Amino acid sequence: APLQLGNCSIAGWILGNPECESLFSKESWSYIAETPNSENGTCYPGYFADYEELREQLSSVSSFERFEIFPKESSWPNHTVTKGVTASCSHNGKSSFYRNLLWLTEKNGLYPNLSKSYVNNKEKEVLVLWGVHHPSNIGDQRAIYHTENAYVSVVSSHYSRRFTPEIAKRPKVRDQEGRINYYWTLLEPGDTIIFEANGNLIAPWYAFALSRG
Amino acid sequence: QVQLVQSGAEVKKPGASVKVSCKASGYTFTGYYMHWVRQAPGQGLEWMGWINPNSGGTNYAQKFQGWVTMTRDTSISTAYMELSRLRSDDTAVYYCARGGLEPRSVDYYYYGMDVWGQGTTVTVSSASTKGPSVFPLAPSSKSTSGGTAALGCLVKDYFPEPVTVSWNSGALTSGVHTFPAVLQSSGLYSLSSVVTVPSSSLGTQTYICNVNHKPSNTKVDKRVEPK
Amino acid sequence: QSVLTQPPSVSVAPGQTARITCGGNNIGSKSVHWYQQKPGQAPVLVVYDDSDRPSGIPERFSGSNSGNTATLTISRVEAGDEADYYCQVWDSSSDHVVFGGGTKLTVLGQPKAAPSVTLFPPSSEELQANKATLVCLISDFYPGAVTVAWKADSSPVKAGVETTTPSKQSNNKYAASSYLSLTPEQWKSHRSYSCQVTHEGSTVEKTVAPTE
Ligand SMILES: *[C@@H]1O[C@H](CO)[C@@H](O)[C@H](O)[C@H]1NC(C)=O
Repeated sequence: APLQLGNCSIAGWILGNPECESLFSKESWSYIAETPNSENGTCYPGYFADYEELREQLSSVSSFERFEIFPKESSWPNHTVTKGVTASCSHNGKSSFYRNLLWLTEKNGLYPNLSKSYVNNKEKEVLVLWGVHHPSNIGDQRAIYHTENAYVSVVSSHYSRRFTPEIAKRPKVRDQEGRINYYWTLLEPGDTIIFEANGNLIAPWYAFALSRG
Repeated sequence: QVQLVQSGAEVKKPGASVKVSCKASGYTFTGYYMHWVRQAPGQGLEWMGWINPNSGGTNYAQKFQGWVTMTRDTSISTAYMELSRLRSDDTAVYYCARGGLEPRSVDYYYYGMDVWGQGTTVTVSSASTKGPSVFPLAPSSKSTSGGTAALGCLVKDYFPEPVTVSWNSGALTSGVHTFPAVLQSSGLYSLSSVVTVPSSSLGTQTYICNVNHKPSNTKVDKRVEPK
Repeated sequence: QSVLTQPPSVSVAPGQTARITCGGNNIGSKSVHWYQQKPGQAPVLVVYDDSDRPSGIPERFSGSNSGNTATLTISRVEAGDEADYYCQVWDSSSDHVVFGGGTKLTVLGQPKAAPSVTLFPPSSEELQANKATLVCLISDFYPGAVTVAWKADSSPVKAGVETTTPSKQSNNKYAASSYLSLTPEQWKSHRSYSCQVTHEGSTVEKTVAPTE
C-alpha cells in the first residue's frame, strides 16, 4: 500500500505543510516515493537534516499515529504560541505555519529559559522533529528572542546536540532571507528527550509513534 | 485609561545635562517598551530609541547614542531620559511613547507606538534674563500703498519669553498684528508688531508701541514717527 | 536606517478625499501605523496595522498597504483634519524605528490670496547703536505657506536670516515675518537689499536701499 503524497514531498508532509495536510491520513502503508526534495518543498526555507535516512525509516510503516507531544496551550505558559505565523506558510490567504511544529516567541519583553522533557510511554518508536531559527539580521533576533547568545540543546539517549543559530543574510527564498533548519531523531520506548533553549527554538507540536513491522 | 505624564519644561545652558521623566499608568509598566522621540520646532519626529522596562535593556538610535541615556524605575513606573552636553540644536520637544501595538507575525515582530506622552520642552540657550531693545519701524512713502501706511516696532534681543506689545495704551487695536517670536543664534528672542493706519492719519495722530517684558521688569514706550 | 518618503504638503477642499502616501522598500510586507499631530499637541494614533482604527477615530480615516507604498485616506475632510501626518515602520535591517518626513494637510476652506510685503530698512536709532536689522513683514495671504529669500545687490544672502512660521491674523488670513541681521557697514556698503517672498509658486519682492 502506497502513500500518494501528490504535489508534496516527504519533508513537507512530515512537517505539516499547510498545503499538504489536506490530503494525507493513513496508518499502514508501504511506499512513500512521491516527490523528491525541493528548495521550495518546505514552506519556510531551510535545510532538512538526514533527509535520505528519514526516507528509509518511513519505509513500510505498519502503524502510524500522530499525537500532541507538547500541547500548544499547556506546555509554554511563559512564551507566546500565537505569533509564530509567517506569509511563507500561508493557508487560504492567511499567514500560518507548520501543523506539527510550533514557533515560540517572547512574552511581555522576556524569553525565559525553557526546559521541556517528554518520556516515551507509547511502546513504539516515536519520531520527534523540531527546528532552529537562523534569523536574517540582529534586529529580528533581538525582537523575537531578546537574547543575542541563543542556544538550543536537545538531549536523549540517541541524540545530543547543542545548536547555536547564526545570523546570516541569505538569498531570498520564498520571500525569506532567513532560514529554519529541521532536525529529527527516533525516541526509544521508555527514553526521555529534553528540549532546552533561550531562543530560536521551533518546538515540536505533534510527533509520530510508528512501527515498521 | 492608558496615560503617560512627563516632567515640566526646562531651560538649560549649553553643555549642561537634563533628565526628563515619563510616568506611566493604566497598564503594567514592564509589559511594553517605552520609546523616546524628539521634535525640533517646525521639524519632523525623530526616533531616539526604546527601553525594555522588564529587563532594563536599551536600543539607542545611531544619531543619539553616546550623549543619551535611558533608564527606568519599575517601583514607580517611570522611564527616565537623560541628555548629556546639551547644544542649541537640542532645543526641542521630547516625547515618550508606549509600544502597545501587538505584532501579528514573526515576519514583522515590532510593537508599534500607540499612546504618547504630552511632551517636555527643553530650551538650550546661553542667554540670561535680559530686557529687550525696542526700535521704531517708521512709516514712509516706501511703505505707503493705496493710502494705507504701515508702522511698527522692532523688539529685539530679550530673554526669556514672553513680551506683550500694545499700541497707544490699548486704544489702537485695529490693523494690529504682533508676530510670533523667533529664536536667534545668540540665544535671545525677537518679534515685531505692525499696524496699518491711513496715510492721512500720520502727522496728526501719535503712534506709540508699549512693550512689556515681565521677566526683566521692563516696560518700554517707543514713538514711531515718520522720517 | 531605511527611508520612508512622504509628500511634504497635501491640499484638499472640504468634503473631498485626501490621500497621503508613505513610500518605502517592501513596505507592503510590514504593518504601517499613522499618527496625527495638530499644532502644539502630541501625536495621536489614527490608523494602525495598515487599515485598522482605534476606538474614537471616525470611519472617515482609512488605510492601505501594498508593494512599495502605503496610503492613508481621509474621506469627507473637515477643517479639524488640518494637521501633520506621519507614517512609522520598523526597519529590521537596522533595528531602528523610522518616521516618515511628515505630511502637512491643508484644507482649503478659504479663497486663495496673494501676499502683501512691506520691507523696513534699519532704523536710525538702531544704526546709531551700531546694529542693523532688515524687517520683512508678509501679510494677508492664504494658504499659510510662504518661502522667503534675501538678496543683497542681486546676490543671495543666507547668513543672519530668521523667519517665523505663518500665523493667522484677525481676518483669518495668514502673516509671517523675516529678519535679516547685518552690520551697519554691510548696510551702507551695498547698493540695495531685497526681500523675496514665494507663495504658491509666485513671487512678490520688495527692495530698500541705504541712500533712500
Ligand atoms: C514562568 O515564570 C514564573 C515566574 O513569572 C515561574 O514561577 C514559573 O516557574 C515559570 N514557568 C516555567 C515553566 O518555567
